[PDB]
Amino acid sequence: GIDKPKQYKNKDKRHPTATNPYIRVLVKIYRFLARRVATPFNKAVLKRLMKSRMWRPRISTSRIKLAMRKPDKKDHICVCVSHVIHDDRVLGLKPLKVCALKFSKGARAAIESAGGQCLTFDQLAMITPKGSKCVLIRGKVTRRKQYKSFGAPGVPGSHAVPKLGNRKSALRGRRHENARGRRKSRAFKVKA
Amino acid sequence: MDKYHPGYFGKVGIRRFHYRLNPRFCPTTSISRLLRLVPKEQLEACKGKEE
Amino acid sequence: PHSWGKKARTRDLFSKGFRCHGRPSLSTYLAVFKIGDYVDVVTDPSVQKGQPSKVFQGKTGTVWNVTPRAVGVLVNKRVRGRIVRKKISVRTEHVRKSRCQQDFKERVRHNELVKRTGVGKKIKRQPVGPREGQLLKLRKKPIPLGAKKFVFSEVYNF
Amino acid sequence: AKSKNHTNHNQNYKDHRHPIRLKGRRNQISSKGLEQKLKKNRKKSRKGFLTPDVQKEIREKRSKKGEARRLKSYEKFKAKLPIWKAKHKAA
Amino acid sequence: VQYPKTRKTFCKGEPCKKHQTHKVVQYKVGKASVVAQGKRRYDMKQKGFGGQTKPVFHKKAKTTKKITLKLQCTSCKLIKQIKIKRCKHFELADRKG
Amino acid sequence: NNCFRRVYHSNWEYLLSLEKEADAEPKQKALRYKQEKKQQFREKGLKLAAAKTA
Amino acid sequence: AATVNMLRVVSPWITWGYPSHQVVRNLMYKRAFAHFAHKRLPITNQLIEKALGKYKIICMEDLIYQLYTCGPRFREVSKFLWPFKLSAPRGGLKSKKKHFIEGGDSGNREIYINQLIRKMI
RNA sequence: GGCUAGUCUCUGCAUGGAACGACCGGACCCGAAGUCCAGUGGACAGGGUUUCGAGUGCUUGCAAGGUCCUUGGGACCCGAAAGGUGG
RNA sequence: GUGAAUGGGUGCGGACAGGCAUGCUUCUUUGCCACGACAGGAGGCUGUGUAACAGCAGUUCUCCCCGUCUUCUGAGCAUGUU
RNA sequence: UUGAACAAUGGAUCCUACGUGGACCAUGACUGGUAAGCAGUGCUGGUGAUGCGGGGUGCUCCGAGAGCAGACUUACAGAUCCCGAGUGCUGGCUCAUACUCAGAUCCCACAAAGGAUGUUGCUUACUAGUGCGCAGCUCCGAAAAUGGAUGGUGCCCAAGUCAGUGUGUCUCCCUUACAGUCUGCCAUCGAUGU
RNA sequence: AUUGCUCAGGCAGAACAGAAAUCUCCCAGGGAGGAGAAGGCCAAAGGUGCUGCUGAUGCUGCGACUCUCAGUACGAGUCCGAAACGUGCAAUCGUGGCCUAACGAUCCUUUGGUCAAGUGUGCGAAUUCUGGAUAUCGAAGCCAGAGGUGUCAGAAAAAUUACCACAGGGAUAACUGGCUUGUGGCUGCCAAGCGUUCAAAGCGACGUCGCUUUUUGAUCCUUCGAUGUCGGCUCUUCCUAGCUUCCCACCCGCAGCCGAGUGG
RNA sequence: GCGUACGGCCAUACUACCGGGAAUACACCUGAACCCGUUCGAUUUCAGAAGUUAAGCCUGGUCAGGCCCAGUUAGUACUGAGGUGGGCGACCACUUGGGAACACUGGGUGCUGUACGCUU
Ligand SMILES: [Zn+2]
Repeated sequence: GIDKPKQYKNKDKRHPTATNPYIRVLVKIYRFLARRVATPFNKAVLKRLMKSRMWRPRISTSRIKLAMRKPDKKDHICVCVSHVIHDDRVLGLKPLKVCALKFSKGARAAIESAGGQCLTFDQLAMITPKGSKCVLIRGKVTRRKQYKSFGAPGVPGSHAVPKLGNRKSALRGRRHENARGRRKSRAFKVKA
Repeated sequence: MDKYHPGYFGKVGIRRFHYRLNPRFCPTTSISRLLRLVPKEQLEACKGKEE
Repeated sequence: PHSWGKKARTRDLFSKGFRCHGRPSLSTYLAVFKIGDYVDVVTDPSVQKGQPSKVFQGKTGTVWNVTPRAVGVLVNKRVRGRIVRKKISVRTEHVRKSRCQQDFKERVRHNELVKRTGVGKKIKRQPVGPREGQLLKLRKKPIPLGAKKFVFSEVYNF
Repeated sequence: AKSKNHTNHNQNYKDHRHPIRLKGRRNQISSKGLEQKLKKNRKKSRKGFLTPDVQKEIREKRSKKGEARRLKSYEKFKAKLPIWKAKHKAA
Repeated sequence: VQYPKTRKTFCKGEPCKKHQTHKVVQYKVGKASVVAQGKRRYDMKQKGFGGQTKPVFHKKAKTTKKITLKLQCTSCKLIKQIKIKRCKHFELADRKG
Repeated sequence: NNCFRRVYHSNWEYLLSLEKEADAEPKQKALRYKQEKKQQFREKGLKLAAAKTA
Repeated sequence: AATVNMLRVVSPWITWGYPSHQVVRNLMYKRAFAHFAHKRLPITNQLIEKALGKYKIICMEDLIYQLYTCGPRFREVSKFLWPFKLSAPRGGLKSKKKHFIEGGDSGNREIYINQLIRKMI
């Protein structure tokens, strides 16, 4: 026997959990690209195609606009390995090249009403095989209604949303879980 | 209960007998979501003009 | 010990030294602390105010907050399997400027003055290693070393 | 009936299974608790901060201040240099 | 335990907002109103069959109450209600004794 | 030693020397400014040597 | 100082000693494997050039030289090396439990570790 | 984008931490100066705080299925001495 | 009155270290004007290379001195430079 | 001199389903108790959860840790026979008439004060002899109930006991664990090219 | 809080007055005092006299923390910001006690505040009772205290069962057995004495080393889905710590007798 | 070679006893109209300068007491790790590291910063 160190297990994810055969085709294409072009962009896109669906979150035309707002990205292609949905709050879009896994009808209309293009990842692989002039943006995994509840509300400093199953009080003063440990009146309030 | 549901175990607030909610129903929107609600033909023919 | 007071089991701990009683002198009050400074949290029993807890008795922390008469210090405390960054608000009578970085700062200033003026040899501070071969003329004649006879009297002197 | 209540036996083992580390060591610590005068002064200082371009031209002006003296004396020294070099030759 | 009859302390009242004279009176508990909401609920719950419904207290460990003191500002007549520690006897100090 | 007396004396000498450091810190700051000037000069001399040998 | 104060405290589990030049050579040429690429690879001149060319080390003779006479790059050579696996020695150990001075087989065998390595290769 | 096997600038997603001269609602303090009108004198407004929120800062949603679970249910299976209603 | 062994806290640097110049503040200071006005002299000086210091390069040079004008408080946070 | 050494497939950010919450053992670190296979603690490791070699047998001692095989080598510990490995080699010491046969590897399976002109050594005072002593073995002290237990046999210049020796070298220093080394296969986790 | 002073105790001295009244001088590191238990701390003082005061809740739905700790609360305490104050020439110090103990959740009640009123020498400045309003009617609400849970993270609470029952438990007693043997029982060593003289013929004090399980303890290891719990009778066997018989053993304070002790 | 004011470290500086002290001082010192305070101008406050180093302060001495330092105690005590070491234990020795304390011996008996002076 031997006093072992930890036997290596690779943390990284190397198989698409997606059940869509066309997502699997894209994983095949970008395995090829991350091997025989070997750019950081191609390796990143391969990672993100592997990612489960929680971790390739939806992203808005507002995020596309915020990414491309700088004059440096006049010809760049905004790449999101995600479903792209439209921010109704965004009114005037610039002509933008945007590659994604899916564009909502609204996002596609908003991007093609400004003269932009809605690219699929195979089109991106044939246009920029090295992913040059491609602005990768992800999408935010906080702000989830689960992430807000993560932790404990009764822990001082943790501002976790208490788990309320289906009970949405109508009187916000006589709400559920708002009295003892929520006001110093009731002998203590959870610290901030 | 202390750790996962602080505000349990108490009673706070004015209790309202026969709480009507239809006279309190009030869905709100924002100014950011207004110009989406105008056919942009109007939004274009009214841009600098007075109407 | 069936009494966990704020000063339990501190008879020997919070005792002053032999012929060392009295409140602290003006060198304790003319010290200067800045944020980030390293400080030994060392309780002074002559001042009963602003004292830290006995669990920060020989702990070196770093200053995070400076109040008029006291100073805030961040000391690491192993709880059971974590380390927590305890924040103490301790008056400056119960804390000393820590020389834990004195040798390091001396060495850094030395090396930087070396590489700025062109004199010195930039300490690297290796351990004490094996020695080389010498020929060691050494007039001195060796003394016979060996065991000696046992004498019960010379052992059990009375 | 009568138990053997307290023990600290396997506790170091359990506590050392994973490395005993501080959670946030590089993270900044909150400003809450910092002295109020220093917090107010940080706020007001940052409010008064000039911009990098104004600062650049301020530093430029400060450098240009003592230039007529410096350039003149330096060119005088540079003129007297070759005499020094030719004297150092004779050594 | 003695306590003065008056005491200069800060009156947090709009007219004063400063130190005032503050005459001192002990705090007597008032008669429980029979028409308070909890008393009405307790009556509605007590009436009927079933015996006693809320738990009465029997244990009675304390031998002393905390002393509550109403300091009334001589100017505002605003009452600040303070407390002192657990003391068996208590009387406002007749400062001659 | 490790006596309380020895340790307190070492701390008092530390505070003395920190005070003297702060007392001669302006002079030291002038000297250090001149030293950075000489370091600038050394760096630029090295740069000129490289650019002339290339 | 640093290494000896550790060797002392772990001595009841180790022997150590000062190997001879030929013992070092036999070890290197019969038992040495590279700790490289997170693998245990058999030493070759090309693998030595790849893993240590940075230090002007190209052959196994360089490793043997630094090891025997420490040289500047002893650290890099020793790190490049994988801890030697040695068989259970022929002849055997007198007694694991005592010290070498107590007739046993622990602690410092200043020169009698050549006699041990020779049995273990 | 320059540049060079030294290596500089611009972009800055996600995540974590800090901040806010930011803002929304609540709570304080000094005030209520100032502007205004669908005018019963009413509506906001200013400056300060060791302030709180399950707050916002380019909405992270909905639905279905599946896995491991939770609580109510007989509740993994069997198991009381008992209590009750009617005969 | 001393005081081990074994122990415990902290520190041991970037190629983020260290130094330098400047800014802001309602905080601190007597410490502002001033992000101002004025200013002479001496000099084989400075750096790379060396115990032979030869040689080679000249960058708002070195020193009196980070000068004088009553002479310029720190701290925190930033802007640049190396 | 990138300014201590050594190591390091690692650091950061989270989520989440369970079992457990009777413990016990060992050690001048101890406390209560006369003590206990007693009760309560401390550090660490074990048992529980763990098989394998040895201790005859034994959950905890000593060695070592366990995929299936082949070869070699060893650990602890062993070699009269049972039982693999020398009735080894080299100096001693001890002879025990019992029912505890003298004695016979840790834990451990007991022994004390006291005594001996048995015997072997040594110190020491006295002028070869006489005194004190001190160590090794041996004897007495040494009594329980089914017949019995260095494990059995038995052993006596031992097969008891104390040392030394077996050296890459030895007339005889050899034995062998699931441990070490090499090899093949199985499975796992990876790396690389695909 | 300022400020002055120095304590316990002691030498010496002064009418009554003495050991001990009061006064004076010298000595006194604290042997005093600081409410109390103990510990730490403290001398032109975290002591004490005098005096002045009320900082004994630092305006709030007001902060960061520390002990406890799950890094929860209560509690206790440290450190700040700034209103208004005490003291002081001032720096400062002061939001209780020199420090370590001195205490308390939801719900309910109660009081104060909010509100409402009043002032407002002109303006405001606002919680609710729901079809719209009024009412120092009443009630509710929010905020701060208080009324208590001492089993002190907080049910409202008497016995008995030998008439008994159930689920379990060898986590746990009563019987055997196991470990230990304090106690009990049995032997050792030494030798102060007794023994007519004589330490041992026979004892053996003061001391002290052991053995057994054989009394009672101590424990709680096996057994509570049961090992039939005392004594006696019957019947067998074993031990020796030997009572008789045997060696007519050896020894005596053994002449014989009767005996004492020791050995097999 | 010193004085005074303010100090830092707080006995190598203290305690006792015996001596000496140039100058500047410091100090004792003289009085009570005022400021002020007392049972008492003792302290204290005010106002002074006739006298004195007598004391305070400084300084020299002491195999003084104390304190400090070095040696030495002493590789002694103790101790981390290890053994199928010894021992019935009590405990001891060994291997590998760490390593005091009292006592004893002897020596010593403040250093110094800022400012203003004396000594010139
Ligand atoms: Zn008032």
